[PDB]
This record gives sequence, structure tokens and C-alpha cells, in this order.
Amino acid sequence: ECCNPACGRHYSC
Repeated sequence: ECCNPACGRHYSC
């Protein structure tokens, strides 16, 4: 998972 806003296009939460 990538829940931080900085994940950007990688956001997956």
C-alpha cells in the first residue's frame, strides 16, 4: 500500500 498524498500516481490504499 501507499496511502500518503506524496504517493501520487502510486497511491493504492
